[PDB]
Amino acid sequence: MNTDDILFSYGEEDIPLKALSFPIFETTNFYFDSFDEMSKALRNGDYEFVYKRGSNPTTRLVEKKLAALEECEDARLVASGMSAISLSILHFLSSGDHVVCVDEAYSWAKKFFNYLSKKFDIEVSYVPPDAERIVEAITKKTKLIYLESPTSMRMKVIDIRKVTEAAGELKIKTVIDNTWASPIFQKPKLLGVDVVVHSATKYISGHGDVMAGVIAGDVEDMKNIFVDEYKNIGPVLSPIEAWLILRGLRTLELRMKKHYENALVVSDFLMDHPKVLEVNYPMNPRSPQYELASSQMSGGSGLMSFRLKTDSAEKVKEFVESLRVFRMAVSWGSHENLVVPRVAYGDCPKKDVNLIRIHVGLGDPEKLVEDLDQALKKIAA
Amino acid sequence: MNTDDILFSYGEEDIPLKALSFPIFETTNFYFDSFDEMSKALRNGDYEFVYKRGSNPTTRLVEKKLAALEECEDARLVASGMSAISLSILHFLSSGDHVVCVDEAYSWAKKFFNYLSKKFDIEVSYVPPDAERIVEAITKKTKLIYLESPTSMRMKVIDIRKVTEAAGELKIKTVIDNTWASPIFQKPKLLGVDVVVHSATKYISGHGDVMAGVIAGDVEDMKNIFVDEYKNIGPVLSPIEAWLILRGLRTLELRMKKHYENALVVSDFLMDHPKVLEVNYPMNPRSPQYELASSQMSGGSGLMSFRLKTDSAEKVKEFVESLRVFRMAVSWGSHENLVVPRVAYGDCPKKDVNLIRIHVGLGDPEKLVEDLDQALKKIAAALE
Amino acid sequence: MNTDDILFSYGEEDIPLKALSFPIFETTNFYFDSFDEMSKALRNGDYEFVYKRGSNPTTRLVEKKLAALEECEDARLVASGMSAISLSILHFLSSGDHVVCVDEAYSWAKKFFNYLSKKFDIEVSYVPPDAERIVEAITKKTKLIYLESPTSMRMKVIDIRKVTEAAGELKIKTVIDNTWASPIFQKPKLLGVDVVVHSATKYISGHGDVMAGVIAGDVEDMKNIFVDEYKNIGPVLSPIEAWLILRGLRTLELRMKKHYENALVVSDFLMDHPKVLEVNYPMNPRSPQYELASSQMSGGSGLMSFRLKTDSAEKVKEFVESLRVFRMAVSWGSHENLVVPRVAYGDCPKKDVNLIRIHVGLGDPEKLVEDLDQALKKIAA
Amino acid sequence: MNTDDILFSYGEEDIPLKALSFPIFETTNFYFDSFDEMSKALRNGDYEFVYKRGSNPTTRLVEKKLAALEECEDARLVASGMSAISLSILHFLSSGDHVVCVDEAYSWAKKFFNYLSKKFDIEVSYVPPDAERIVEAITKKTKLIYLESPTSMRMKVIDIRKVTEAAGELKIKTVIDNTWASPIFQKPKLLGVDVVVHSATKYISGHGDVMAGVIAGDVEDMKNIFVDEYKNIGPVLSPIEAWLILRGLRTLELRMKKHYENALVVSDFLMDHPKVLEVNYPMNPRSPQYELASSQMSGGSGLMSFRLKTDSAEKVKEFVESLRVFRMAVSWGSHENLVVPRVAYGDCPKKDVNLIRIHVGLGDPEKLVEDLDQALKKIAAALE
Repeated sequence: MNTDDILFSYGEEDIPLKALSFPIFETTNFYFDSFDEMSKALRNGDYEFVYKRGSNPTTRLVEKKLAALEECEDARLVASGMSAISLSILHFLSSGDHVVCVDEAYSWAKKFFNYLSKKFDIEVSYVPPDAERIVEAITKKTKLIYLESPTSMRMKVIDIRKVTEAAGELKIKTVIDNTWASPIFQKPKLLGVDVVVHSATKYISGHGDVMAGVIAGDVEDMKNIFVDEYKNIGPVLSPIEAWLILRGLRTLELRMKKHYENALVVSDFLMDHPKVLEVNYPMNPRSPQYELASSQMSGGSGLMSFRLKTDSAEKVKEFVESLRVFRMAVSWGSHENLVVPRVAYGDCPKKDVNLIRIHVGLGDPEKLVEDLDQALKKIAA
Repeated sequence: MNTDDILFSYGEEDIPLKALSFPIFETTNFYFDSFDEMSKALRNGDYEFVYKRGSNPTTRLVEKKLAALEECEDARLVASGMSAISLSILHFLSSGDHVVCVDEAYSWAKKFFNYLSKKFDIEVSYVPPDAERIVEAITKKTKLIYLESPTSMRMKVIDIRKVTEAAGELKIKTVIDNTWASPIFQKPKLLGVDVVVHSATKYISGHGDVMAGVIAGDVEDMKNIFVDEYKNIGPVLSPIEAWLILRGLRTLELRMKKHYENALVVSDFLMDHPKVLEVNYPMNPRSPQYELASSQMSGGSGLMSFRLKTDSAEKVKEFVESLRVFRMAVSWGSHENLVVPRVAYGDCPKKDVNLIRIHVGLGDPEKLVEDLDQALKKIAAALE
Repeated sequence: MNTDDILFSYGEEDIPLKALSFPIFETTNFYFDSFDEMSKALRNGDYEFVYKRGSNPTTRLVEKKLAALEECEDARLVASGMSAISLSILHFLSSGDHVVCVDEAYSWAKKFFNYLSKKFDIEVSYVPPDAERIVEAITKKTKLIYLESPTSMRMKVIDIRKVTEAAGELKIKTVIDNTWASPIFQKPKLLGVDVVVHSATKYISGHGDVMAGVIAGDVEDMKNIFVDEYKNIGPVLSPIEAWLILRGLRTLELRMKKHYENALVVSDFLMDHPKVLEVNYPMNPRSPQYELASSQMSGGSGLMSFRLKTDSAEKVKEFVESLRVFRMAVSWGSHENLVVPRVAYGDCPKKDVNLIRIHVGLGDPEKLVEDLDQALKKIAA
Repeated sequence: MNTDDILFSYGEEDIPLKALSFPIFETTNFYFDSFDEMSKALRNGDYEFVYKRGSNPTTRLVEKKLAALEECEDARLVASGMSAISLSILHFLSSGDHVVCVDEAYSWAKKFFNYLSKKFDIEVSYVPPDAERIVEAITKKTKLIYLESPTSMRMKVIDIRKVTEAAGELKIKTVIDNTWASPIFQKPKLLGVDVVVHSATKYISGHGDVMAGVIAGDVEDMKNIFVDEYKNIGPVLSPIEAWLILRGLRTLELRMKKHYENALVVSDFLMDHPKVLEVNYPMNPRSPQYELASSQMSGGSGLMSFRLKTDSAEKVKEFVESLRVFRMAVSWGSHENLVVPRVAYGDCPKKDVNLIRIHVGLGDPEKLVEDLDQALKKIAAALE
């Protein structure tokens, strides 16, 4: 299906009372006119409709769109990206199982793996974002391989097909976090991944307000994630926030295109600047990763990082505090132009003392280039 | 603890821009003017403020009010009752542990325990809602006792102090689901429970719209639930819904008192009706459970159940389809007058074919009496 | 109909998709499956549904309830109490017309009358809240009599039936602002008033968040107010706020009863306190107005005023700033316990330098009594 | 004026609690710590903050952004476009005054003028959207000229500078409805208009949900509109909706550029189609109006109209009912692709039986081309 059909019409043929904006079904429950119908609702896995820890008319419309965008059979919205990640992981794991996890996965994904390994008999091997290392860490007990591409902070790309070929051969399940690219620029289901997750907090909502996660994949997986993890743990998204996602989704293609255009300008400037050591933005044609990246992605988002020429946390501090346009904050995926130096985090690797992450928003990239330029001028050569 | 102070003023002395309604902080993030402040935010457990999977100004006000109502040191709002239950359970259990769970706990609580039991090395003993049976099922590996009082569907009360006395002697943690009473009518922290959970979906929001859970307890437990389970699994409540809980809270005492008044009228009617076998409403003074109940609770809510004199599902269907005021729906805790016969559920015990749960709302209880009365007229007398 | 049927079930038999909470129809527009239907929508006065400056499914449910509560045939929700007042006034007036307006009407109602009289050929006589003075001010050109009872600030009651008898005889239209009592405690349509208005900002919403107004009356009046004033001026209420009113309405009877109970306690204390000259709360049995008030009202709300023994704005300031529970703010009608001394206003009459208005909320009235007591002790005898 | 600075940063330097999304101040009121401050609030025109029929922190941020986009000194958000129009009109008119109103103004604007004319001593001259006809209708009692460019339904452009040159010489005030272009593509303040109004219902919100109006202009006018009309008539916008306008504003430039690109494709197709008589889209370079239009506008929106070669309402019905992508609905300004034939309206001029208005949204314009194309195939060729 076309992106535009998905964003602007799919699922919207028949709306209650012929409203054109889908109504917000901010209800816990739904009444029944008959006992028989109520009994069906309380026996079947997914009756439409019975209860908010369950399907919701507003939320389902958005889920239907998101699934179609990821070319998955089904999707579910949940309260956060971490709900999507943690529930997906729980679905695929039991006592005695092993997981291979890329060691540049989002920090809280790794924290969750560590939490399960401390509390239960789950073994985790952390490996670099390198398909060969990933397949080398597979054991006879491996049930899950957890991917992210591009990775967190360092924006490294993995050869996904190489991993999923091996996984598929061995009946090992794969989960990928595709938040960085959005569905506009990468569709990992088509690269053979079983389940795709997003922090919809970032690009899918796009406005730095809603917190939400998406789990997408095949009917069998998603039916079981729904009736087991979702119903038992209950990370329900507010239908008001689902409606806000729908609203945000309308501009997703326009926004992603803008971020890509802007990120090319900013990454080009950073790559050529004498005070920047290196730039991590895999969809710039001059990137060392471009050939692999562009084999898997149709564009890149606004998120990138780069390294200063220093190992001094103090020089990094000088730099970031000198920025007048980029704002110091976490999160990303909106109009906001954001900066975070990795050295701010307690668990920052020593190697990444010099690593700065920026998010390029929806405005005039020359303003961002000038901000970076003036700040770079203020640190010593 | 003063209820009105908590509902109407606690935490509200200083509000951004001197607004009287607390603003809705519907933001993912918060900016920093200083690298040093940002570093503190990204190293410390709970910086105010940095990120939505984190503390939020709107949500934290409501949390502080809820903790104070429960006379607990701290509380967190989460996306549903099941989030409050599941995260609390996970906080207290690891591989090799045992749990005692009352077998009339809310269905999804039991489903979660069974999920854990199937997936990990967690063993669960299910016991009747009887303090003695609960304590008897303790083993040397028991790390959690999971309570609910009154219980789901049957509204059975448990001697909570008898359980917590035993648990505390053995360093076993307790969790209780206090949704039924609300914090107005029961405060199990004062009965020795470690962690109190609610489905704020029900009475605390009170308007059949928001879905939310509450976890409340001591500083140590709550700090760890926050930094471990909440940040890892992320069942974050929308600040918009937090604000709607705040709005609903303002009438919580008024609503709870009205439900209790109404429930007395309805339960009295059912108790005296020839075609009703029995009524499960433990805060009616004629209830067999009243002495124990009234030692732990200062009132009762609108939720009750009763049995018809029958073993026929079809007769229960006849009765429920005859009602014109009560509406067939799940959930409860609002103005809505709701009915669900337990036999509608696939996993209904055989014994509970005749069990009907009703929720008495905020209106004229005589309308509910008349509705029940006209429905009871249309079913046949039981065979003798 | 019973209050409880109105609050809890009227209009809620059939809700889209069987939700029990009425969905929020936050839509500008509605699609049509046929040209014929669209043509009807664009020809008829009130098609269900076509456009948000028009009927809305969410808003209409709340309007239906409000009308039934006021025992009026129809009602409309608008953006503020002043929208309800100003549109009602415009409906009844044209060039060359005269109005009698009670001179203790809400200040902005009087400002609006003054605005019309400056800009257009509208003459206004302001009179005390006294039915005899009101009927004495009627001229052959009088088209409207504007009432409020109890009045603003001074909480005076008018004999409404005496006014409406005379008005009805002369084909003069009446509008009353019934915000003070709420529909729970007074239903002026039953006392013969043509159109009833409320600031739903106050008790009807009840939570100090929504701003909204209600216009209620007969079909003929309301049909014309809708198609003329409402459509031309457009003070549309957000359906999100309508839904919040519906939510608030659920507790309206519980809240009004509580406010009345509390106000009796506080008014009794004020009446007996040696530093209070007089108390304006007409539904206290010891009030000089009680016989008339209780002939028209079934109870009283939380709003009252009282006078200190002083003509010093400074002593009033001392008093109000000494209160630690009552908060200095305008508005009223919620849980909030609020105080405003009339002398704070620029246009405060000299006579009212000593007049304090308080709103008694939903809590323990002894806390309010103790606050007043301690503050009263701190001013000189 | 820098568009991106306005959309993305202006006014957002300091936000309560350092939130990055501005909080929703859904409050009626604000408390005071001091009697003196409360007295200032209740005497002054515009205290920050005191009451919702008043300034609001959320709404004021959006207002300041909108004023800056229009290059006006101040702006106020109100409950609908018609509130912005009606209050602006009332501000400039009193008993005995005359107004010149373009006769292709939005229908409800004309209805309001007629309402005023019927009720009070206000006289109105309706004129074609032609600067010369407008200026010719000026009288010694004219106090207001009411403009809209492009006009409703027919998308006619007016030489605004010719009108404002005349008005300014005679101390006559001008109001213009700039909804069609949005502030991205036309800024009539720079063309000499006194007060600019929008239905933010349409492009400024841009998502077919919020209803809102904007009034923008100089300090003097806006201060008086605020303290007189706005506080007296009270068409207050919900802060929740203000926040949704803020959210919609972030993509305003992206959306407007896309509508323009799409509208060029669709208008080019219609212009070259044998069964279309004419196309009203003044920012297509082949439009007869393009030279005047492009002197005042930097782009065009998605709204256009065109005529079929027919005088038959039934043929227009045939065509519109044949469309499968465009949806029959009023309003415009979002992603929605909408159609309304003017003959659907009861008051449609006879000349406009063949006039069809379409709104081109944010998708693939070729889908719209194909839909129009397949519909045009199914109507008969015009008689010759």
